[PDB]
Amino acid sequence: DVVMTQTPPSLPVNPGEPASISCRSSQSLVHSNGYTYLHWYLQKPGQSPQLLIYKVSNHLSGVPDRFSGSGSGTDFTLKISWVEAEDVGVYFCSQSTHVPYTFGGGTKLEIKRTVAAPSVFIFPPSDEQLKSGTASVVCLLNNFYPREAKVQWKVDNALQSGNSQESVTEQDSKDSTYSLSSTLTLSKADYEKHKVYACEVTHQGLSSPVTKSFNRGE
Amino acid sequence: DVVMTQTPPSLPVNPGEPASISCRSSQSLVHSNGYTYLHWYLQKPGQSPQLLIYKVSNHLSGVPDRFSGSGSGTDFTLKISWVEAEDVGVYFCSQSTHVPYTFGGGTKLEIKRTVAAPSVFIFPPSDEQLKSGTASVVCLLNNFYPREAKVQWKVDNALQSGNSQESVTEQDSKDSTYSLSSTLTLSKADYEKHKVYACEVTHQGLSSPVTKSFNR
Amino acid sequence: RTVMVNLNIHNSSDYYNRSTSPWNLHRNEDPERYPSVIWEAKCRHLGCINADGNVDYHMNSVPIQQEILVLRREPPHSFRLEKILVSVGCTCVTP
Amino acid sequence: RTVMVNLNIHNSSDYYNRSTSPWNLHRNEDPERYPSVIWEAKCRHLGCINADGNVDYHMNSVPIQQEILVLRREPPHCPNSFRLEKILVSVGCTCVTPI
Amino acid sequence: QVQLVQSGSELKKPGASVKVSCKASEYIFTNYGMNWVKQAPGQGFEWMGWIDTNTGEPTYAQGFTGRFVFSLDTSVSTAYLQISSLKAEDTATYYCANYGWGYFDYWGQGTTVTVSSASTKGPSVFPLAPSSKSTSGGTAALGCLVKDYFPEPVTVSWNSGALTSGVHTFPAVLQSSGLYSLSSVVTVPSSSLGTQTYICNVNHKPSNTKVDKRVSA
Amino acid sequence: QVQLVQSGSELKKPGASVKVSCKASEYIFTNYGMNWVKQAPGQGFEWMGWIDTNTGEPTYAQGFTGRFVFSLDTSVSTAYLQISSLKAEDTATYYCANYGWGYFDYWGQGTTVTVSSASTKGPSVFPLAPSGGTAALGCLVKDYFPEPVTVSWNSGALTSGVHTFPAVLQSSGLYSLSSVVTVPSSSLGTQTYICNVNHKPSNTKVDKRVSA
Repeated sequence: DVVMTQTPPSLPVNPGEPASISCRSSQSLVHSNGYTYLHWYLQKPGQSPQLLIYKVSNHLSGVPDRFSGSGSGTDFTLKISWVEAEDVGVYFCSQSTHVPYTFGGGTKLEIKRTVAAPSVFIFPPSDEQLKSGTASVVCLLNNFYPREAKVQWKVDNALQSGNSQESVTEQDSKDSTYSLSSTLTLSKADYEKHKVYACEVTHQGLSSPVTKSFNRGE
Repeated sequence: DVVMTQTPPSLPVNPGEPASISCRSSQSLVHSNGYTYLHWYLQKPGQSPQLLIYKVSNHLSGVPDRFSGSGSGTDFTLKISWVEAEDVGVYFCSQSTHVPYTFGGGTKLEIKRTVAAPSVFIFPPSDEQLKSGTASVVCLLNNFYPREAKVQWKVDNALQSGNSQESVTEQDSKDSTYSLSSTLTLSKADYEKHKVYACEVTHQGLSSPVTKSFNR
Repeated sequence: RTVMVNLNIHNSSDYYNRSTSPWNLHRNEDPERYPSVIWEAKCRHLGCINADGNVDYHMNSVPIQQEILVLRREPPHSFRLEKILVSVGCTCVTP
Repeated sequence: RTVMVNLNIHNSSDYYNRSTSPWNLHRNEDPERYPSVIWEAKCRHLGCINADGNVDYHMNSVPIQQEILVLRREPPHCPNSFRLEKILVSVGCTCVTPI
Repeated sequence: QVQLVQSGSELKKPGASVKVSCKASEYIFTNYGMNWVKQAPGQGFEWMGWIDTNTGEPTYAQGFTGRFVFSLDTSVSTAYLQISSLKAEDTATYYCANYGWGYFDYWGQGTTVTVSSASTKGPSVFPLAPSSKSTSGGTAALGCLVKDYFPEPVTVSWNSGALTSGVHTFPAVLQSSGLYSLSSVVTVPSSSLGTQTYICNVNHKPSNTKVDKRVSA
Repeated sequence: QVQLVQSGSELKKPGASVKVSCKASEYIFTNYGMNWVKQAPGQGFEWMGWIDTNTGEPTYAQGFTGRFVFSLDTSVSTAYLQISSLKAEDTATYYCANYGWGYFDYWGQGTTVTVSSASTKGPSVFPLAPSGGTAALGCLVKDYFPEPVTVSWNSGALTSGVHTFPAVLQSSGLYSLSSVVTVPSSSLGTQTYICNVNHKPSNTKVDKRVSA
């Protein structure tokens, strides 16, 4: 299989500024018939993928000229000469010169914003949930930019591994921020065996990591 | 060869009256593919031949329905209904089911007209031509119908043969009439050797043959 | 089901006689088809010619067939693209 | 020269491996042509297999080639538009005597 | 103008079969046919292969030679994908896309196949009670843990839709249990934690469960 | 609306060769190419055969296997009929006709090939002078080769009642025709009638006035 190295994986763009996405192939996409079957597609949030450029630079009627395709052999670029807020989504290339047909990893076009540090909250488990033999500690990172953030859980100072899961919201329609929750799931038995639960957050908006912590039963 | 027996050879038609032409094949024109490649073509006076009907009854985008093709196997017929003046020409069939492709002898469509007798005129040879040593006596039959007409030359009451030729015009586009010129060609001597030159015409419109003549 | 097509097309040997599986060309003419004449092939013998030039009923002449695209004149009441299987020649095979 | 064509083109053999003149099938793929993939025959040997099952080189594998009709997207910018073209293609190989 | 509409979401036990449909609005003339693409969660498009819309011939790709059948019912302009002996690695979103003349032009919206041995369970809803150390006049956080439900989805709302501003409802995560868990949180003025009642309205249609839990300071 | 425009009239001596042309206004897509038809004088159409406008391959009817070559130059959309060892039987009008999908669709105007030992001779013009009612007068054009001769009256201002006859080939192997006009008798006294004969093959131009 011909591998498509598409870059970058995430592309934050101030609205009205340009965007350039690259797809490099592990070998020439020049067909023996002389053409190059390198195509660009976009999947806008909640929508079916759509074609923008085919055979390197060909636009389908309705694709504005702001979307431009360029390249030869193994190096290819999609330029968006100005980005509107509705251009957000995953751009990805396809080569179909070679079988099997393959696909770039994708580039997620998002809206750039000023760095915002998360406000961080820790939630101990409810009395209700404890009567059930299960204990879940939630850590919330609210309204932060950019998305890159690390949450580490510590129980009586012991770094925790494998007992945590987390999801992130899609970029907010109003303030262009991400939010994140991590859950530490422990057995009522293991939870009562320790006192100190701490959530440590690392984001570029913070000069140092912030820790939010609690003592069981307070 | 597949023979195409087309009839009649000539077809005079009163304008607004119908015309019917028939084509006969010496064997079926049914191709193995199921179709019948029998077509009708018209050559209008002084023009390239043109297609009217193909595959027995199929029409060209311009041909009006007044032109109809019918038939099967070895028997076929083209019918022209409201014969106009634009219709004058030679209609002919082609079969191309079989190789070689073959063609009917043709039917000449002419306009029918009330019989009109010919106006007969006789021309003696010019003094100019006589000096040359040959002598030509021309008889004209102008505006007559039908076409069939007979001119008999008679020097000194003596009939003639092999020495005269005749040509006939095409039907006039206006009066639907023919015209004919007969040329009696003699020797300057044989000419001045006789007095009486007469041109006698027999036509359907003549109660009796009419004769024009001169002396000297 | 219709498509626009420019009908301006963009572009011998005696194998039939010299083959261990020789063959003859039968004329297929359809005045309503492009191609009008297709020369199909029929394996002359059920078996193949050996080294000496005699026939071996263990080796067998079989026809090489291929689907080809053809145009047929659309009846008055222009053309239609269709596929026909045709024999282009015979080869010699063993069971 | 642009006519309209209606499309009615909507709808195994080991001879290649059992022939005295056997062949292998090569993929002729032109994403701009209909048909897109034409499997062409490449004669495996310059000669032909003998009864003993060896290649007798005083006989010749030759390819039976037929000229076929194909559609190619044209102009390439326009879809639902095509041009008719003739291509030569190998369909299989037979065994022949030389001279 | 050409639109490819795929079938709806599918939930299945390991060992079962799914047949996904892809109906096109019009007839398409392609030198190829309908192609199928698989996307597992947080994963690339992987090409499964294609079926000639003219011959019916299916071409499958290395990944997908076994339990996958492409087929056509040309009478309805529809294409079908069938997967048999469904394993978990088959949990993914499958897309139908038309390839013709060198490229994909039109794509379906995708169909999601979820393979699970789990059984319908309504969620336990627990309060994420707001910190007693909330800053005076500053901002406080409170929410709902919606835990141990199957399958997706749940809706969450606050004070019956009268609290929309400040709310984050997070994507659900699948626990090793095979059951899902999610969180809904609201950032509210700390001054209000005493004068305003906060109730999360969670609904799990699959289980006809509706729970209205109150989060108390 | 395609038009097949054939070449032009040809005069040739026995033993010679002629190549006739048939150029098309535009390209014709056909399963079968152009066909050729011979029409001897006073006789019917006889099919000579055809050439594939796709392969260039000709096919000759049993009549026409020896001295007959069909050829084609697609560049200028033209087809060609060549005849060698021209004989008398070959004197005829030859027509080009496109054939496709089982029939002939378009025909050329035809080309007349005349085979003759004869030579060019300018024509002699004599008055066919006249003498109530209607009168006739004319011009006898005699001893000319080859065709054609154009006759006009009062320099083309008298077309009404003119009959110019097809010509006759006299044993001399030369041609003679007559042109007559019908005029009112009372007229001869005033109107002056002059026939205009032209034989460009001989650059001969004669204006003869017919006097009572």
